[PDB]
Amino acid sequence: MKGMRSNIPRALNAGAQIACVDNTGAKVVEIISVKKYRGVKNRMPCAGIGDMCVVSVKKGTPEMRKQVLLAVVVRQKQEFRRPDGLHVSFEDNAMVITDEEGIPKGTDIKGPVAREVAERFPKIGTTASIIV
Amino acid sequence: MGRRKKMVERVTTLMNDPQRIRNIGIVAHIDHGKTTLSDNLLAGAGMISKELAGKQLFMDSDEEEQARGITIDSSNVSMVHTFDNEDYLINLIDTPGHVDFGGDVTRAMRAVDGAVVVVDAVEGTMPQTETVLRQALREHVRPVLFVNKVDRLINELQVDSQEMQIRLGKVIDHVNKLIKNMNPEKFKAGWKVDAAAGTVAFGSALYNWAISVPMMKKTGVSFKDVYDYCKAGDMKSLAEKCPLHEAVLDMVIHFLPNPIEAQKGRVKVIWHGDENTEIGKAMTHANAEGDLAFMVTDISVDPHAGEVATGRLFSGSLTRGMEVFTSGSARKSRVQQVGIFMGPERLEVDKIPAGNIAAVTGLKEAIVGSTVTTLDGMTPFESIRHVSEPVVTVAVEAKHTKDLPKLIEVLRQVAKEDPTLQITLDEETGEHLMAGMGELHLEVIAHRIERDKNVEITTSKPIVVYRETIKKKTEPIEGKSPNRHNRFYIYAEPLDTEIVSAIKEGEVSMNLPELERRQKLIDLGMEKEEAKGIVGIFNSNIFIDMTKGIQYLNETMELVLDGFEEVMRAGPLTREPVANVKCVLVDAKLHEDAIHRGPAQIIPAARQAIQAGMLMAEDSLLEPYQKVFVQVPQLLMGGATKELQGRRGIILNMTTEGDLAIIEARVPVAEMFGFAGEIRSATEGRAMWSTEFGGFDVVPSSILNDIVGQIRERKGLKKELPKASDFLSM
Amino acid sequence: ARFPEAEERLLNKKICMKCNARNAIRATRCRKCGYGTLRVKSKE
Amino acid sequence: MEQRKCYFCGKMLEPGTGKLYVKKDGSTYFMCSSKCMSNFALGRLPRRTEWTEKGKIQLKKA
Amino acid sequence: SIVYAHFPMQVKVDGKTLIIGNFLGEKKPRFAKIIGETKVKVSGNDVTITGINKEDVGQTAANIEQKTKIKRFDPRIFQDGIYIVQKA
Amino acid sequence: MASIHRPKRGSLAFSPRKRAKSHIPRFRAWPEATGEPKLQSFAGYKVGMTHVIMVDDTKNSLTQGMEISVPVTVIETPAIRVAAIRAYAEDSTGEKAIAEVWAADLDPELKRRIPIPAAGNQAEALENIGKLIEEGRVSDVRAVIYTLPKSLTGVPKKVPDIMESGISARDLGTKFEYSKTILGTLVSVTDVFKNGTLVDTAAITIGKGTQGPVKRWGIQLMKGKHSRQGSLRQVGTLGAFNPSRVSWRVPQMGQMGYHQRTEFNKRILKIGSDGEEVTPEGGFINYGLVRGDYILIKGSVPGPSKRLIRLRDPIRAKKADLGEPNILYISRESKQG
Repeated sequence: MKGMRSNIPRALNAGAQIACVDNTGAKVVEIISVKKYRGVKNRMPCAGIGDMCVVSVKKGTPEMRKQVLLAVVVRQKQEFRRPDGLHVSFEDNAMVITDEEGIPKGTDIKGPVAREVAERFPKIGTTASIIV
Repeated sequence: MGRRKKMVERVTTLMNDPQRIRNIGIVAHIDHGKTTLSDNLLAGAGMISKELAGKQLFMDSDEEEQARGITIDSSNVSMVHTFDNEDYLINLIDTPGHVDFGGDVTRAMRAVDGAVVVVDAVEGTMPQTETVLRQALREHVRPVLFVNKVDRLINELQVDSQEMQIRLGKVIDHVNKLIKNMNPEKFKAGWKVDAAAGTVAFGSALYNWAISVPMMKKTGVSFKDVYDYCKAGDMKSLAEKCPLHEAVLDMVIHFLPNPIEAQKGRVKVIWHGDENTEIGKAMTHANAEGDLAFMVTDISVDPHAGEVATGRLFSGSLTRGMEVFTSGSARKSRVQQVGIFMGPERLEVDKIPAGNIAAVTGLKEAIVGSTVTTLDGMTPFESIRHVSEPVVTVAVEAKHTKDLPKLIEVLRQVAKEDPTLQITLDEETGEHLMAGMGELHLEVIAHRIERDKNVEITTSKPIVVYRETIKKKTEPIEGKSPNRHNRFYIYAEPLDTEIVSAIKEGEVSMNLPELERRQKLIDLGMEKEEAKGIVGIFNSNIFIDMTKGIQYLNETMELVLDGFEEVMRAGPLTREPVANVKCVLVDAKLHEDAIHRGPAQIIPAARQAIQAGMLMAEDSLLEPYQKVFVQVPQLLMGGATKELQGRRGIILNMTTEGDLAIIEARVPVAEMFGFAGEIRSATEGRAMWSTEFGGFDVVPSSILNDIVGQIRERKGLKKELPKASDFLSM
Repeated sequence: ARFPEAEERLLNKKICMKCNARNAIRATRCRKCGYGTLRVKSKE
Repeated sequence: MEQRKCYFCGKMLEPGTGKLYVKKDGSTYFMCSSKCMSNFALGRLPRRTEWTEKGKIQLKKA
Repeated sequence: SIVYAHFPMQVKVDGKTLIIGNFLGEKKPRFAKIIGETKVKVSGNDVTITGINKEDVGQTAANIEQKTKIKRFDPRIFQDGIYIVQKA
Repeated sequence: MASIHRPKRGSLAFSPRKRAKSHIPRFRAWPEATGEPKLQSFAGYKVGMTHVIMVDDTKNSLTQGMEISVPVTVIETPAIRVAAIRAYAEDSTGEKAIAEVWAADLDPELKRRIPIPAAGNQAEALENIGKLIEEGRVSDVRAVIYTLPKSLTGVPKKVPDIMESGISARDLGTKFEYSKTILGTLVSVTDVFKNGTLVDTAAITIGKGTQGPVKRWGIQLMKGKHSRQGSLRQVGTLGAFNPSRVSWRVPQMGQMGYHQRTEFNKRILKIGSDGEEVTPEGGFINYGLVRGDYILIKGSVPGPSKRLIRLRDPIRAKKADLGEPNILYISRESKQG
């Protein structure tokens, strides 16, 4: 994918139940695997901001639940550094449902998104109300 | 008076200016920015205020077309170019340059008088190119070649000036060969082309430079020089003094025939009516006359605008408030938006006599391919119907249980994309009965699915569905009640073919004057009494109430009707939909009170009887046919035909014109599978088939047993069926 | 198009039917393995 | 070079250091140090904390 | 001979090597090594290779022909390259 | 058995991992001469790390042109003295030292390292070397140099460090002439390296003493139930049954750190003369303040503070002429804060 300007620690590993913050009907999704991630022996799949993960909808509507979907993490509590040396951290972790190409299934994103994801996937930025 | 602000003014009166009017099209291949040079003809060339012109590829009425190197559908506009100090109205009606586009391409060409050529450098007369030259030849739409972006040959491949344009001199020669071989007579009749004589241009649409001997000379930058300038790298500065638009326009005015000339041309061949009425005369010999002789080319729309059904004013005049019929019925609607496709849209107006375009709105019930005219349209161009449905579908599955959710959106949505895909989307096991009637239809959507959304699903084999029907007049069968209190003596019999066609068209409507309908029925043939007793119709089957005396019956009609309907949904023989079957209630015997007249007693009786009736009436089955318009190369006929005939295909027309043998044969869908497959070997890899729902005919009696057998198991039904007596269990 | 002088060098050789090695047009035997049957390279 | 002020102590963020903290409602706060971040997360207020500039302002209000 | 279908080969001599630019649209030119005192002349659409050593002339021609090899596609469709029409 | 594979724990490219035999890194290779004569190496002492705000001038980078915070290592680099010229003869058995000429006057504190060579034969030694070069007995020439750490205050030592450096020249005669010019002089780091250029840094790494295989090689710990059965930080197996021996490739405890390491392509971001520009408030912790001329090396460097760091012109540099960095801000805030 296109490189991000910031250095992102892959903070969320497989099994994490993240709140889903769009209007698709998925409330909580559990990370199953990370796309484009090859691991090593004994290492759980890891994801930071800007990564696309295969997720399972654990809470939400009956249509969303039990579905294998693609999501992009837009907020992470683990601090990441911008190129100019400033460290950024969010109050929670948050993801949004997308396709393979990066288009969000939802139409509006409640909460701030990271500028890194906003630039890597421009449609997430337009869908989000504010980009931090 | 901001550009188009002036145009508007001139245009409103320009309408009745055929002399300068220039309704034309553009035909060639794709991936040659053909629809993009046409974007720049007027929108690109700022025919409106520059900010509001071609900035965001808005020119074409069908905005979505954008640019892929060729027309997408049949969008429309206008451009008032000046040539030798005169503002000619070059209504750009760029014609779709493809092959699949068919019965609609006909009228999408009738909208113009000349389709124009565009072939990028050493691309040549591609298979498609020649295909659209063939289609062009039909609608007498004279062309002019526009060899786009020769840059390839130039800068990239560097073929010396002379050579460079000699390759095109030959290409021109091939366009002449096209207009010779194909239709030899056509040639001399203006259709001839030539760079020298001026009826051929060239130039990069993406770089907007362009020339042609006339242009060449006038500008003083001969093609040789232009080569030198391109090669050098200044194609943009070249464009400046050789405006891509200009050339094209110049030719449309001068060389490219002004509408008037071949105003007739098209009609006769394209029109299937009397080309000698007021309307006919006007449309042919460039005149207005013809009581609002508009032609619904493509039923369109626009947000808070009107049903902008396109139709260049090939004859007549426009005004706001004209009760206009249609080529389907007599709707009669206020025609408020008699405007002209102008700027990057369709400038709505009123006063538009014959000459330019004539997209009328105010409607909401016609068909893409109608010919809406105030005049009582006896035989309008594509006088056609539309009553049809796919009958051989498949069972879209899911290679991965993870794509199911997605698949769900994919398929439920697809309706939007195409409503001809009646996606019978079951819900339990989910064997999604994705519409279809033939192999074409099958793959048609195949890709769509795996491209407009992309899913990991698959398909099964053709669902060989049909329409159950009978063939023999039976003898009154009594349908008793569960509680053995009531009774109904109903008889069944074949539905007359004339009647069949009648209701297949739909004219025979329930919401219709009795007296009136009655006459129609008698007309067809059904005797007076029987024809008057008709209560209801389902699908293409009629229930006749030819009884007299039974008290409290019409208060039961509901029930009995429904009973009938039910049977009509599910055959008594193959459990398949029933069509073209006439049922007639002779007698009855209902219980006095209402207690013993509930649905639970009525409905069975009716069902029972109707069904049994069918059984006894030598119930067979119908089968859809699909007219195979197959444009095999003229020469090729032996093999071409042999194929069809062998696949039990009742041969129809051979259509031998110039170098094109279009052998239709309304090939029974039964054996209408792998047409292209066979073709590639039968005709040494040379044939262009295309199919269309030929209609429901009788499945060959000989193979009935087999057919039924199959159907029975395919659905999962007992080998034998309740033979008469048993289903009629007294 | 297809150029004869390019075709002479590209498509005008024999192929061993056991190891697929190219051999001369006149060769009756594979040079790599000595197989006695060689087919012309399939140019269609 | 963006000049940033610590939300808690009111000190200028020295370039190449410091943190930005974002709440769910989009509210952004610059923190000069882990000390300021911890005191903000404890619910303590700068105006009540004496070593910060807001605490100093509150005290000098009298 | 020099033959191509769509991309015009830019063939020249830069000393003891032959530069073959735009070979099948490539942005990186091919390099063919010259052997001995072998004189290579690009006389338009053809190449003449004169020398005093048959070994050197044959190896120079072989170097050209192998540098102009299409090592990926079907040879029955893709035939671009420089081919010997006459051996030493 | 169907086995799960993993890359081997640690690198066998640095075996045996023993203590370096000296506290000074020795260069085994010298790069190609590509211009005017000059020394190919310098030597300074690591002070510590800070960070700068600079405009990204790196061509093709995504953040090029914008403000970026870059960590830098400060290396205090007093002028080195060119003590001697040594000539090397190449034969089948390799290079041998054939001649050496010491400078006539040398610093008195050199006696802490060696008994001082007298002011004896320098003219005739140089003419002997010239005769050897003319007759072809000399394969190349190197300059023996030494540092003068007495001028520093964060480095407690006054005994100089001595090391050989290559000379970069197009020909052996040019090398000899340049060495004669520079012999006995005091060379500044600007006479060896220029700002914005790439270099290779060699140093003795931080010593950690004796370390277990977990820290030394990065082997996994015992996991789950095995974590508390008595072998937690301890290798699972020393070998198979056969061969009947422990391989040298099995990760084991031993000396960790205090090895020679070379880092490649460290960019010089600033050549400074006044240490007040870089010294923070309160000084560098356990070091003090910079007083002489210094160098800023982009990124990290092997070795702790006060370790001798050898800089040499790059031997595997990829990028061409990089340019002069635009340092917009050097952080002098307290490192102890």
